Parts: sequence; structure tokens; C-alpha cells
Amino acid sequence: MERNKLARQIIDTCLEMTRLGLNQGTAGNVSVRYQDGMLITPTGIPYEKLTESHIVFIDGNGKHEEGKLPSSQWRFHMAAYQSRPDANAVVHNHAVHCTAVSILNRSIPAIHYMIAAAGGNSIPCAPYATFGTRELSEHVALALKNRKATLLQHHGLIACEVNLEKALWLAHEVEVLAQLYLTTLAITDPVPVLSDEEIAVVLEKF
Amino acid sequence: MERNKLARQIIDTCLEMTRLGLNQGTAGNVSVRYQDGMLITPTGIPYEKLTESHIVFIDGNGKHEEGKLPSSQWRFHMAAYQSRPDANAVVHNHAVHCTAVSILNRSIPAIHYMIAAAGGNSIPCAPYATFGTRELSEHVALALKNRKATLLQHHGLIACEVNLEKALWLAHEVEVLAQLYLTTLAITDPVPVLSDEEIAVVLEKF
Amino acid sequence: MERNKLARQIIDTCLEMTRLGLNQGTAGNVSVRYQDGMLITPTGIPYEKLTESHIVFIDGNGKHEEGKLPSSQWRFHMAAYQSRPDANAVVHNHAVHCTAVSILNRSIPAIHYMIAAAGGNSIPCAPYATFGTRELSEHVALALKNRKATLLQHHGLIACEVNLEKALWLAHEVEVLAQLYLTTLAITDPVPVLSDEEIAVVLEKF
Amino acid sequence: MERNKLARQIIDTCLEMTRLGLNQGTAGNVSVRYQDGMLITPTGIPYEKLTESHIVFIDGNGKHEEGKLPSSQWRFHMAAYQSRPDANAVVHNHAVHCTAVSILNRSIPAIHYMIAAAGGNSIPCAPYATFGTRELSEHVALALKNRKATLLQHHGLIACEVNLEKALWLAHEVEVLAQLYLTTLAITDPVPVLSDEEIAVVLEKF
Ligand SMILES: [Zn+2]
Ligand SMILES: [Zn+2]
Ligand SMILES: [Zn+2]
Ligand SMILES: [Zn+2]
Repeated sequence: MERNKLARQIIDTCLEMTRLGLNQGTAGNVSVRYQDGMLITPTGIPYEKLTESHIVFIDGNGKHEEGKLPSSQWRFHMAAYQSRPDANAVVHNHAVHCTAVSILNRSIPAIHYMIAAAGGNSIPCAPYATFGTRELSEHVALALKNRKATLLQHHGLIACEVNLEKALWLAHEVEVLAQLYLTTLAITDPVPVLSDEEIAVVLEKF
Repeated sequence: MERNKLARQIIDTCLEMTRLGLNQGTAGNVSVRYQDGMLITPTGIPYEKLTESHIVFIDGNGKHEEGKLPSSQWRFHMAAYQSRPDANAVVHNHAVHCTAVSILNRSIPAIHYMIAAAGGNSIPCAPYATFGTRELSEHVALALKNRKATLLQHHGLIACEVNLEKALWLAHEVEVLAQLYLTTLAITDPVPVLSDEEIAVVLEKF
Repeated sequence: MERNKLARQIIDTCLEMTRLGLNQGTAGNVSVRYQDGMLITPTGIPYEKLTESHIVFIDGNGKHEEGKLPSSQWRFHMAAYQSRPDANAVVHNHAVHCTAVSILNRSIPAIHYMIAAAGGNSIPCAPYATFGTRELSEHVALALKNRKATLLQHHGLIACEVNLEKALWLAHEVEVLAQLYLTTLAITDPVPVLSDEEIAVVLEKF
Repeated sequence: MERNKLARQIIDTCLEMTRLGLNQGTAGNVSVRYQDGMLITPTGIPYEKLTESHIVFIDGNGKHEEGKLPSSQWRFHMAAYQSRPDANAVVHNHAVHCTAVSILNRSIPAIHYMIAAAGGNSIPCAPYATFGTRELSEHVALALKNRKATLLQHHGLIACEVNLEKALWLAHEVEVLAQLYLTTLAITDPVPVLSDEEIAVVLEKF
């Protein structure tokens, strides 16, 4: 749990994200909680050229390491960390099904019991704000108060968890739920969902 | 047909399942009939870290090997084995098209002649029950009385056959039929199907 | 252009077909014109275990080599060869989009100028008949009189050309046209098409 | 920035295009600005057999190197270069989602903020004309006056940028926007879009 070990795992997560077909447009950024701030992917540099020394450290004040440019979305990574003290890793991407649901400005309801992996009976959709602004950060902070993942309207997805492996797994599961939702919504609306009682049982079971 | 040979084939089936794009969310579990019970994948451990000694033996009583945790869905694997004496292998996954049809709570009708590979003119959909419960097991046992594969409402798919190779092949074919069904259902409802007479001819031919 | 060279190319075409995502369910079969009949893939044997000596020779009478089982669909390969003297290779598969259009029992109209690669302004759909019957063969023979590719209702696709490389390429293009057609049909029906005049110009240009 | 270095990058872009799933039907062609004209992919030769010496030089007059056949679509590559002096590379393909939107004859509106990567609030659709004609070239030239990418009705996509890496990236992003658009259009029409004000802010921000 030295910086370089953590930097490699961020890079592995970027590669795995592309392998899984979640990083379309090379839009993602990945971060981990570190010291008083976080380690995050840099802006510009394509994922396949990424090396350990490219990873940027941003402190609690928002001051980033000299000579390195953090992702343009670093601020809502910091907002997730402040809003969810238990989160140690954050994954952001523009997975197509998630982003399509975020264009409809819909929450994903409990169409499958795995919806409870994000903490409740839904995956919310935070209202649009211009990328990189404080206003976007506030909407994300509010949406993550009681959920580990959120859609961002007209934009994409943020998922947070205790480590990169779970954060990536969660992100992937939300993309499956989004695809399931869009496929059934094209047939019938509304889509059959599981009741709050049933989801309370599953949550207790998890 | 020693335990280790069977354990390797289970692991190969998990890998092949992911290769085929049926194991989305890393939700599957695979088992084979063995001695008085079965060998099944363990809970927790990601598929790529899976080794022969991770595979768990569960006897006829439901007692599992000391120090190993069987999949959380072991019970409906045991229900399939008791309901279908001819089954020697069972594959479960959350393939997206199958799961989407299971959310509509629909059976897949005879939209293609390959529907007869599961034993009749349809692929049923068993009613939802909380994962891991006896009630889920009963619905699965009933649905598999005269079919080798079934959807599970709000959940996924179970397919069983005489060996892992056929069980995987069947699972894959049901996922193709599910995709075919959802694609045509978005255009027209109902979907044209083949008649019972035609399917009786194909069954006789198989 | 010895038998073994031709047998390798058939096997390569099976692999390439799977690479392209056209061979879903391991449903395809591939043949080439040879001597007085054809060389075709065998029934049963999965594609990845396929070796040169597995390829079966079937003569003009329909008598196949001793000790080898030709694909269960050999008859409509022979029907294509008799109907289209210019065809030297035939590819059959159950590509999902093609098969979904074949379930609607629709012809694919001229939604794109590449429709002319199959010889006219459409890709027809031959009426269903039980697999392996003479009746299926007659429908295929009629549909291929003035087209190099046809859908088969409730079944899949047949594409024929001057060599395996073009036959595979054609099969792939029809699968793209099928996907294009289904995607736009879910939005609007009918789908805008190019006129007969325009297609006559493109045909002249090819 | 010798010819051979540029020829390798064209070939790498063809391979990458196929990797990304944008080159379906082996329909693409790629060019770069060079000397008084351009280097472009040849007609006929499949991408995987492509070697540096296959790449064709076409001058400003349209005269191509002796003994080599340029892509059949070279003319609208030349039209892009004359219309957009800043473009140094041009990518053309028949990506399925783009082509499906081009069959509807629709422009893609601002359903996502990444729409501004092509220069405005939309991705236009140029009216159909027979491939390889001067009339097709004029429509492309007009559509690219204030956009870096355009759909071509009943045909596919053209994307242009300052280098091959950005041109490919742009092409890929337009394919994601096309898929997003088609997925949401099947659910609701019209699709929610971002306002002109919002897009002006994002453009200023880029
Ligand atoms: Zn983003
Ligand atoms: Zn399950
Ligand atoms: Zn077939
Ligand atoms: Zn083209």
C-alpha cells in the first residue's frame, strides 16, 4: 500500500474497464483515497501509454502535484470522498447503457435483486451541471449520500466502493442493470419491479 | 473422471462462459454430479483466480466440505439434480437477454426450431423467490420437470444437461433465443411462432 | 487446389465466422464445390477440434464418404450448387440479426446501397420447411435463382459466392444489413429505402 | 513524417478501427494530407494483408500513382481536405449505429455534451448521392464547413481531424453518440437534449 502499488492498480483498472467494454470514448477516470487526498488518472494521456509516474496526487485542499495535470473531473472524485467516508476508490466512465438511461433522466428501479449492491432499491440520476464545476460536485455529493453509485444526467456514471476491485465490479453491474432496464423499457413501460419488502429482505441477506 | 479432472472442467466452463459473454457481473456458478452429491464453484473467489482445490464437494445431505464455502446458490443446483436424474451438469448465469426476458416474466415461445433442444416448445420462466431459499428451489424443480432449461424471474437462467459441454452449449442457445425474442418483440407482438405440429416433427427428428 | 488446401480454408472460414460473431450456437456449416460434388463440414464435431481429415466429400448423387457424417444440412448446400452454377462456396449460419429478420418473415429492402452485393434490391426470405428436407432445398433453390444470399424463415442465412473469402464477406454484410434494418424498424416503419433507379445505377457501377 | 511512417499509421488506424468494431463489412478507408495531395488506402486489398507499399499517393489534380488503385471513395477525401484546411487526416467507415442514423436521414442533436467535439450542437447528415460522384463530394464539402464529422445518408460516416489519432477518436465518439441516440429514440421521441446555451459553455470550455 505504497504509492506505486496503488498507481499500478489504477492503471490495471483502466485496462480492465476497457476490456469489459465500459470505457467507450476513453472517457473514464479512476482514483483512490491516499494520505490526505487521492491518487487519480491524468488528463490527456491515453490509457495504454499510462505509466505509474503519470498518476497524480491531489491533496485535501485541491492542490495537485507540480507538472502533472489531473483528470478534468477530479472535483467530483473529491466530492465522493467527502460524502462517503467509507469509499476508498472511485470509478467514472461513460458506459453506453448507463449514459443512455442518464439521457432519459430516469432512476433505475428494482428490476433485478442485484440493484441492492448499490445500497437501496434504485440507482439515482443526478441532475446535469457543466463538467468540472462546483455545482456538478454538489449534485454528486447529494446523490451518493445513501447510494454507492449514481448516473449523471447527459453524462455517464460514478461508482464508489471499498477497493478498486469492488468499485469496478459495481460499475459493471450498474451497466448490466442499465442495459436490462433499456431492453425491457422498449417493450413495456412501466417495467415490472420487485417490491420494497423484497428488496429489504435481500439487503438484510447481503 | 477423478475429482481433479472434473474440477478443471468446471473451471474451464467458467472461463468459456465469460468468453461467450454469458457471465456478466461474475454471477455464474457451475456444478457437476459426483458421488453422492456434487462438485460446485465456491462463493466469493473471482473466476480467474480459481484453482482445482477451490471447488467444493457437497454431499446428498447438503453438508459441504470443511473450510470451503460453496456458491450461495448451491440449493437449486441440488434441486435440479433431484428433479432430473439424467442431468450430470448444471450451469447458472445472469446472461443479459435471458434475464431481460425473465424480468418481463414471459416464457420464450417457439420462434425458432432450436427451441426443441430444451425438450419442448418453450423455455419457461419460474416465479421469483428470494435467492438461496427452499421456495426458489421448489419453483426450479417444478420448471425442470419437462424442460432442460428455465428462466428465473427477476434473476437469470439455469440450464442442465448430460455433461458440461452440452450444458454450456444449451445455456448459450437459450441466450440466443432470448435475444431473438426480445429483438422481434420490440417490432411486433405477438411474435410469429412455429406450430406444435412442426415442433413435434423437429423433436422426433432430434 | 488439392483437397487438403480446400479443407484448411473451410476450417479457417469456420474460425473466422466465429471471430466475426456470426456463428452463435455453433450452428454453421461451410462447403466448397469439388470435383463432381462438394467438400463440407461434418456433423457433431465442434469447430475448434476440426481437422482436415474431418471434412467430408459428398458426390453428385448425394453419396458421402464412408465413415464420416456430413452436416445435417448438406442437401441445401447441394441445392445451392445446382441452382447457381457460378457459386463455388456456400456459407450457412444462424447470425442473430439475420435470423431475427427471418422470424418476422420479411425480405430486407434497399435501406443501404450495399444491398446490391447480393445481386438486386433485396435479400429475400425463403418460406420455412423442416431442416434437412427436400422441401427446404426447393425453397432455397428458388430464392437463390437471382440472389446470392437468402434468409430462411425461422432458421438463419445462406450466402454463396465465387470463393470462401467472398462468401464469408457477403454473409457478414447481410448480417450488417439485417442489424441496420432491425434497428431502424424499431424506430419507424416503413424504413426509408433507396429507389430502384438508384440501385440500378449502383449495380451498373459494381 | 516521411511517407513510410505515415503509411504505417494509416495501416495501424485500419487495424484499430476493426479492433474498436467500427469497420464492419471492411468498408473503411483512411487518408492523410501529404505534400500536394494525400496518402490513402488502396481499393480491393483486405486490411490484414495491407503493407506500406500498398498505400497510394494521389496529387492535387487527382492523378494517382501508376500501378496502384486508390480507394473507390478517394474523391470525398479530397473534398474534405479542400473544405477544411485544418484537417490533416480523414477516416471513413460504415459503423452500424452511425449508418442506421444515416438511414433515418436524421442529424444527431445534443443528447450528450461530447457532441461539441465535432464543433457545434449536432452531427449533420448529408443527403445521399451515388458513391464516388462529384455530387457526393459537394454534399460532404458543405456538411464539413462547420463540423468535423458528418453522416452520409444511406451510407456511413466521415470524420476529420488534425491527426489520425484524433480523427479515429472522433469517429469512435460519433459512433457512441449514434448508439446513444438510437437507444433513447426507441423509448421516447423526441429525445431530451442540452440547450444551445449549455453547449456554448461547453465549447468555450473545450
Ligand atoms: Zn465524464
Ligand atoms: Zn444467480
Ligand atoms: Zn441451420
Ligand atoms: Zn463508404
